[PDB]
Amino acid sequence: SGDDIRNQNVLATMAVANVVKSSLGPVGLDKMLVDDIGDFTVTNDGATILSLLDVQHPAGKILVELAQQQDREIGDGTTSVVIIASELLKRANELVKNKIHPTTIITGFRVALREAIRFINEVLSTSVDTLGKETLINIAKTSMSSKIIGADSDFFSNMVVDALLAVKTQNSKGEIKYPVKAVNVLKAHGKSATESLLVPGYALNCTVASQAMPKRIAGGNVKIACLDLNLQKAAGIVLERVKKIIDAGAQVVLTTKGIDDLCLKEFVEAKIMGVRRCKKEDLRRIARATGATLVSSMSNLEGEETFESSYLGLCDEVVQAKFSDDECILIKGTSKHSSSSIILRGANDYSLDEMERSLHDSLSVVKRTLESGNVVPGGGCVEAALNIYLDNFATTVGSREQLAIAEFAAALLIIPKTLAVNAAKDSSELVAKLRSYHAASQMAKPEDVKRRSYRNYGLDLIRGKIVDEIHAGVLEPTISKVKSLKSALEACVAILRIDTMITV
Amino acid sequence: GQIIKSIAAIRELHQMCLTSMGPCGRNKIIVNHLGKIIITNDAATMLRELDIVHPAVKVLVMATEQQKIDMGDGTNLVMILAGELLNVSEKLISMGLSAVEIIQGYNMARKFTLKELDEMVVGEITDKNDKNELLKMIKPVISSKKYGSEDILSELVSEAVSHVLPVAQQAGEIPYFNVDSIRVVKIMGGSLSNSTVIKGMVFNREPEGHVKSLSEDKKHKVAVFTCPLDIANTETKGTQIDAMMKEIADMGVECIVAGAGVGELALHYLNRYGILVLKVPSKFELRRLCRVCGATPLPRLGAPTPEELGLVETVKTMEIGGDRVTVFKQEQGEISRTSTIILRGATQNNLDDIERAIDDGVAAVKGLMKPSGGKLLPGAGATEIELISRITKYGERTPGLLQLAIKQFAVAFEVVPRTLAETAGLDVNEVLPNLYAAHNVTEPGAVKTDHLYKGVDIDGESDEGVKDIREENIYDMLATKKFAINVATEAATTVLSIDQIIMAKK
Amino acid sequence: RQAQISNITAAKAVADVIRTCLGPKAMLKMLLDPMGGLVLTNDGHAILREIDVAHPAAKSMLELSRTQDEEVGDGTTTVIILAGEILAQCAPYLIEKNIHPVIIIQALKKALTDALEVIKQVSKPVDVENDAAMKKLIQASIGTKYVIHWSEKMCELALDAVKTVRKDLGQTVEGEPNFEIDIKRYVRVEKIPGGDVLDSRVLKGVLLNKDVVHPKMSRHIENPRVVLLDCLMCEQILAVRPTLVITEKGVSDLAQHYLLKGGCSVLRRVKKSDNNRIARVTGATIVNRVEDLKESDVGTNCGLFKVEMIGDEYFSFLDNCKACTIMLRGGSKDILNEIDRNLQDAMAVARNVMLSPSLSPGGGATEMAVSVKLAEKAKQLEGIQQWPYQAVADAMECIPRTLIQNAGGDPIRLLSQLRAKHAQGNFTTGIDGDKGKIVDMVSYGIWEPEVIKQQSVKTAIESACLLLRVDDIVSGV
Amino acid sequence: QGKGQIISNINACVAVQEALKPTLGPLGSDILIVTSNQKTTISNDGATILKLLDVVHPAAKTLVDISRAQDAEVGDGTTSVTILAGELMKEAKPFLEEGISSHLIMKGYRKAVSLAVEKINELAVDITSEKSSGRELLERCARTAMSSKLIHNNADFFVKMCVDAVLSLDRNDLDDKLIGIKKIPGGAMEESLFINGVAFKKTFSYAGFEQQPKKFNNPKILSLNVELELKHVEDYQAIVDAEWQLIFEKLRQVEETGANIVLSKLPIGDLATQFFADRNIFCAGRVSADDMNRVIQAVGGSIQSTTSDIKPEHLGTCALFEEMQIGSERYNLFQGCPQAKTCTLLLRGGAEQVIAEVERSLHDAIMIVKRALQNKLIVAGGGATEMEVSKCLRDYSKTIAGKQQMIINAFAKALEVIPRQLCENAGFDAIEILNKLRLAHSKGEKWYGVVFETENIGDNFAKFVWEPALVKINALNSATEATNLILSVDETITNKG
Repeated sequence: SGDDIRNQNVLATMAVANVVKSSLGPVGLDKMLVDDIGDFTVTNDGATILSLLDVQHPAGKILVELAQQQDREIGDGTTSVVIIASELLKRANELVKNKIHPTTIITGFRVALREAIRFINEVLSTSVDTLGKETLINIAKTSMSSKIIGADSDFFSNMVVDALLAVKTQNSKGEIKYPVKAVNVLKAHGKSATESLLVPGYALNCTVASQAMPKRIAGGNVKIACLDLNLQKAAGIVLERVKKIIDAGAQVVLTTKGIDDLCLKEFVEAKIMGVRRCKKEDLRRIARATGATLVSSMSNLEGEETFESSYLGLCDEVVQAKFSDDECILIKGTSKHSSSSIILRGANDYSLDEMERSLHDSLSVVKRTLESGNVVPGGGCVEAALNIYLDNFATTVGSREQLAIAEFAAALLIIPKTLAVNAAKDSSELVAKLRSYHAASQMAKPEDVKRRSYRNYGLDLIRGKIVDEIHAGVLEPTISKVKSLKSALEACVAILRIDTMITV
Repeated sequence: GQIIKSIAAIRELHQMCLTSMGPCGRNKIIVNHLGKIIITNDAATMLRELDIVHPAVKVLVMATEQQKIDMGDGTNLVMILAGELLNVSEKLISMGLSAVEIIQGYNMARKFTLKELDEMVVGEITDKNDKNELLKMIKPVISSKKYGSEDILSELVSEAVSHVLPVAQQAGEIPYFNVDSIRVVKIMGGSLSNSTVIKGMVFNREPEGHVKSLSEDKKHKVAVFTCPLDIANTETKGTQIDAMMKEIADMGVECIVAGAGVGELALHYLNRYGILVLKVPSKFELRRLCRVCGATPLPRLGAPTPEELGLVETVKTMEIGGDRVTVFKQEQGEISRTSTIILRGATQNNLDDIERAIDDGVAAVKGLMKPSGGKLLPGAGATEIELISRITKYGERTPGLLQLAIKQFAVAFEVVPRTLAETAGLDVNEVLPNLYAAHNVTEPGAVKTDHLYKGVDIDGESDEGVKDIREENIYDMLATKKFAINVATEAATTVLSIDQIIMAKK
Repeated sequence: RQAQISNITAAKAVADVIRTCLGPKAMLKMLLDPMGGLVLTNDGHAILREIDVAHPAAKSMLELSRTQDEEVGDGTTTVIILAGEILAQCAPYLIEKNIHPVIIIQALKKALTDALEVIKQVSKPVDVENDAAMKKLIQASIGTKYVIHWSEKMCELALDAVKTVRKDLGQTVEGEPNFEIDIKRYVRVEKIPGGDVLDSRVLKGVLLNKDVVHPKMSRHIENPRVVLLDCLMCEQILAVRPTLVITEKGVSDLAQHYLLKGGCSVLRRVKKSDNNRIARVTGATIVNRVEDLKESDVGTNCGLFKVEMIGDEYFSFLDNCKACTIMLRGGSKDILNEIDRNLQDAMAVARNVMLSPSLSPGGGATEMAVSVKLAEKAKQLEGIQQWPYQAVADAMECIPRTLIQNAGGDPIRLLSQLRAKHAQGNFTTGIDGDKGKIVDMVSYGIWEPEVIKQQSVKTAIESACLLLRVDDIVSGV
Repeated sequence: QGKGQIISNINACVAVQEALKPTLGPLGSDILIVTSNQKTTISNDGATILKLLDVVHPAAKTLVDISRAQDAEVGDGTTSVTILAGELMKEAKPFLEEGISSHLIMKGYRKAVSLAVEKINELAVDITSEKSSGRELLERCARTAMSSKLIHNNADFFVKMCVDAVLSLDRNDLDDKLIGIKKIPGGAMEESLFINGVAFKKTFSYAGFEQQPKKFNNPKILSLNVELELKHVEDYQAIVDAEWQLIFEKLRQVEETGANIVLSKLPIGDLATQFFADRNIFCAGRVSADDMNRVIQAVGGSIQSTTSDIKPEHLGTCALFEEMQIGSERYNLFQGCPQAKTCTLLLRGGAEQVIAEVERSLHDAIMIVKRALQNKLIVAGGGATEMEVSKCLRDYSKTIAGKQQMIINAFAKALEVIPRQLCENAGFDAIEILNKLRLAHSKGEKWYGVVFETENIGDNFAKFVWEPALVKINALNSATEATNLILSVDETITNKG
């Protein structure tokens, strides 16, 4: 008990930090995990690093257990909990030796959270400033610089974003979120990489079953009937199903299991657009895009037909435009579709499989950045701007918590400090300059007196400079950083409340 | 492997000097076995105090003695070049290159290095003995001892040097400037701005006589006696005191020095009549008085033969820092052959260490004498980095296994620009690659312009890369470099040749 | 940094074990088991098999050798030696120069790209459609096997094997797969007991060792209709116009005579899994009971049906016109297995040349050429990467060094002579094994499939990053 | 070896700080020092404390040497050198472990001391008559030095003597030897006797009373060194008279000089008073050469060991010489001597250590007035100057970017070790005083500092708590050099044997 258990508690949590310290950052160093079986694994995944970490000292079971809740509860934030907390505890022991009662230390850290949450809530940004300016282009460039298309990512990333800019959906009662499986993109050998075209609408993976049938029907307002059962001879009846298409009034017909020679020609004579053999998953999205409902079998109390005005969808304009070895069906708009399409041009499908690798990641990451509404200026901006603001907060209380306000604030530099150490760049130069760039942002900028007095400058780990992370495009969720700090002090208080350990 | 064990030994003294050399260098605490705390950057003082264990160290230490006695600079250049020349040899040893083949390589490089040093000459001190020409060299010499104090020490030395370098013209065969030409004394108390220079001798002992000053005439004549002053004793046994001065003054003497004791009445009467009395415990300092006051010591007693009197301009007792001293000096005439450096400083270690630095600055001027000593080299590793590039060129020109040795030979000259960086606190992962590019350029011409002047930035002026040596007038002495290369090359050859250490019959 | 050092010391030991396992004059290694066993094998795989290692970094050196062997049939010790020195030559750059691992890793990636450029420059083209030269190429390239006296067909058997498996596509629409080959799966080799090595032959299709029920039977049908059945019934068979009746179980005299009366052959002891292989090369429907036979029992895609006996066993030829079956013949199954040990090794040799129609200058000329070409690039590269870039050049000199050391020559002087020969002379100057002399690869051919050198360098730099990127070794369960 | 040699060197200097940290302040603590002579001294005088530490660690020898220089060069502030110098090294521990080099640290400390000296120059207020009368300039300062002491009730007694003690000196020549203190046991504090000049306690160790009139309105003081006391069968006496007649005529040779007061460094007995009683010459032997040289500086005489070579040039005369029974013992006094620039105080009190508390309480008050006349520029006391430099150096770190920003910030943090130890040694709430002082200083008041009367901060100019400018400047410059000496050591090489 006493200063002995307090010193032992800190050494335990610093040893835990020695494991995650080197893992912070996209360019960090990995740790090798070794079991008694004889297997080994090497990863920078913070959740895996902590999950397999064997902690014998009982204090670390608290720190790790929190991070276990952090991953299971949020899904990210596992590295910041250990690094942030270990610095809070390292500096707290100095307050103990300076005759600061553990209760006062805890009280002030909680007051700092009440102040810090307000600061973070004020200095954050919303899901805006992403159109017409390279906020999602540089975010996409970040994901795309690791791809073979990297050299041409300026041309490809324009489509990644511009397509995603139009697929805003309401999801669950107006979440305002983008569809993950969307923007039907075609890997094609057509032309050079930089000439890939962005399509203003959706392309169902198919063409007009017969080149003789008309390809654009009802330019203003068109109804689409999606059928599964074939029109093929099993023949006047399966042909008559076209006469039911005529009487029921389907202008674009999506027949999945194929169309008879008489049905194909009957569509021509009927001036109706016929389509054969579409992808089932796209047809289900067509059911949600235009509304054309795939009829797997014709029953409806002995009904056999497209079911006039029932199973038909609604679309604005359906066009098949020839783009030089690309003849597919385009969907303009409608009441609710939220769909689009991209043409990929390049060397060949094996090279366009890099676009499969690129868009799988790039569409996922850009969507994740737009998944969160409120976003955080990354790169130590949320840590360093707190460093500056919390220094001025020292004047609000100014009694006994003033010492803890400082040590809490200074502990927030462990993140921009560790980001630099793990990046090989000069840690003392980068951190100090980060403070000075955020220092002046609190002086005249909030007075609306600014020539170039603008914050959101953060640590660039690649070019080795401090850059405006808005124009550079490094963002992190506000739910993550706010929950990160909330979690961090939860363990900091928990460890600082341990003043006795009895072994029975 | 005896050569492997020797490498381990030199790693100890390499670590000593690796962090020592440079204006940004780190001091060493040296505890004398007689109870003295010695804190200095001088590695020669270090090795004098360092007990030597491994016989291979005896080679390196005696090498630095060759440098320090024969040249007043180059101490760390020997230890630093030697340390790395043997460090890089570990790679050659491990690659299988035999000891005799490594030896042959370094000797082949000895020729290549000396010829290139002659081509690295930027400027030349034209031997004007002008304060400005002296400062061009005195400043970089005072540098590496006290960083930023060059302003105080440069004005002290360059003015003191003008006292012991008299007006000389058409003089290349007449040697000047003995090492004992400049004396440095220690007065506890004051600071750097309290230091000054006296144009003559200053006795650290307080005034022993009761007379403060002589007459006002120029070239006050002075006597030095060897025999003890007392009532005239006959030539044999004997089993007048003041009459000595009645004889001395006949020629114009206002000051009477006695190299021996003083009789009864003269102790009162010599001082009673306003004549300075002196007895000097240092007998070499009596030879200094022969040089400062011009006084010829009389071998006999009470018989100041006219030829046994000298001419000294002014002798007074002066107060330095509150502790009294006695000054036997010259004044715009009979020009003094010795000038005294008055160091006032409160810390006895900094006070003594400042003297250790000024002692070396005095020694540097001894190398600024006529023996082909005016040649200037580009400082801050501009010599070292350019040698690296020119040595690697000789590697391309050299067939055989000697190519492997030359390659590792150039690597060794990186220890000097590296040391300048590690002590200064700029990232060696950034400064060194910037040095390479700064000196390695494709010149539209055979004369590199502004690219032989690229330096190493030891200042706090934050800049990516390095500075130009002409900004501070940083030049190195060619003779110091050329002699150092010869010492270190042969010294490392010696260590590389030690195959077995055998104890003699006992 | 202490943890990263321990990773370096691991690979140095792994290399010191494998270092002298390279060469036709390779020194033997003694494997001491705790039970008193002693094996002097020169197989570096066997050496790596038994080496009991401590640092998991050495376990990744074992996984590295597994990766190389699974993809490219050669490259075992080339990768272990190359990769280890790539790490080792970086050791003073980590410890003394205080270079952060990220800087070192980035430098190795740039050296990988530049190294692939040199590998292309030193390549020699070879025409894979010149079968006569491919025979001379593969036969020399498989050098030092047990079937030297039978190497004529032991080579040609592999050439006719890869002749067909070539995954042939070329166009700007999808791309050129570059004749991707799967010797493990796509190729189904049927080793035939009986005969001699030179009697071995290559077929097209699937071949079964299931024997015939009656000695008098329809021997050859050019366009059969195959009924795949497991089990009135004999009459039911003929309803679907069959010519061949294949039974899973044993067969009695009644099935022999009733089906022969209608001109149909009888085959027994063919499992549904062989009936599926029949469907792969012909397309008959697998049926259990004869009462369940339907009109879908067809014998399409059947080019030749043959019932010849070899080795006390009648064989059923399912011949058709990324799949092939070789009719390998051997006096015993151990001779047939000896064929695999030498033949499939040639299949890898051919897979490498079919993968890329290019050869590499051997005798270590490839490596010394890289060591020269990287040096010219290094002095022209600006940045801190001037230091680690030179590490690969010093590492590439180990492979030619081990060729000298195991040759008994002067390991220092002969390397310096190689440097001058590649500097001013041709990139084709290598090391002779028997004479121990510096010889041009024009005279002493030893031309090696380039893809071996390409994958060796790629996997070496890849594993070097895996070893450098580890900052600590942490316990956890 | 290496960077860890600095870690060890800092740890050593911290040990020195921890021993010296309780000594800051007139309310501070004492250290009991047992010397090798078994001479035990309990003192809060940092000059005495540092003299007797007997530090052996090579790094601490440097630290102590720097502080002993503060005494010879300035004379006050030796405690502030050790505390300030040590904390500037203690605050460097986190910088060394983060990889900050010795040049980077030392270059920053040189940058800070330059920034600070200039702000000290701005704070300097020239107090000659500036808002102060000549009498209260010294009086109010000495009254402050003595407030809230055991002599508090006698403050008027001691200040009346103290202020005029220094004012009685030569205002052009200040020197500690001109104010001497005698430890006179017996009597109350207010019974202490101030001597206009020099007095000594008559160490004459023999009898001889009722002879030799001992008081002189115009004495002629003569200083000797030698002893002039003496200590056929009838012929045995001759050897005694042979020596007696010799020294007896030498006793007459003193009479031939004409001395009324005869001094000796050696014991003088009754056998010597044989003649001196016959000719009526007061004689006191075993007298310190300090008081004898003060006679030389009081009446202007000369010390002659023997009796024969003495001429009138050896004699001097004072305005009053009197032997007094005051002090339960006979004491001899010189007052108003023509040449005297000196004065002495005979301290009387309940005990020798009670006197010691009055003695050192006075010794400090003497220095307070001493430098009131020496120094024209004054700076704020109570740590207000340390907060002044703290605020200004904090502002420089706001406008300076680079590695200097963090290093300068450490300098400012260490400047608060002075007000910190002033708070802790006075029993105040250090957390409260440091915070209230920092904020109030940042509101613009440059004179707020530690108030010892009531735990609070306030104007030390109004409290007349003044410190010399050169005390602050030379100490700060010395501390920076000390940190340059310790932080610059990379290796310790010891020649053992």
